[PDB]
Amino acid sequence: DFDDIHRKRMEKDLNELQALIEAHFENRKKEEEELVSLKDRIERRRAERAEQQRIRNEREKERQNR
Amino acid sequence: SDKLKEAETRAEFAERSVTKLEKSIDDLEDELYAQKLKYKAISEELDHALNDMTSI
Amino acid sequence: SDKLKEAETRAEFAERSVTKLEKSIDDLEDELYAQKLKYKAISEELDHALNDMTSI
Repeated sequence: DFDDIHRKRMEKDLNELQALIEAHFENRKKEEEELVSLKDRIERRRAERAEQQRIRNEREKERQNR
Repeated sequence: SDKLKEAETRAEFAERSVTKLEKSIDDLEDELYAQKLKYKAISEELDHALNDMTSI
Repeated sequence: SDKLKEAETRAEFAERSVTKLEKSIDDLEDELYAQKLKYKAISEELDHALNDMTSI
């Protein structure tokens, strides 16, 4: 007894810390930069949609104005 | 005459409504992106912290 | 008759546009709110971590 405390504690004392650091690094890398880039891309597409909407609205208002 | 008056009127309401909807959509999407970017900045704060924790 | 046909078609197209825009708005709203709750949770657990640090 009291000799399995080492073999159940020291293991996770380093392996768990290193593995969780690895998980945090990979998750941040996968998540943050890709999300910001994708949001910028969607913003550019949204601006293009806004331009198309403005053009169509203006041309239809020009024709229909009677 | 009644039919076409009705149709054009409700169509005009539809156009104004849909344009208001588009403004709403853009504002919501841009606010979502801003919040998500704040979250990812927080995630990279945590990731710098995790790189420190690489000390373990 | 010609004006009626064109007006009706324009109306129906705009109407379907309206419905689809509403659905898109709902879905983006659900996702944005889920992100908002995620952010509040992360901040709260961060503060709990800070208070845990205060303890020890």
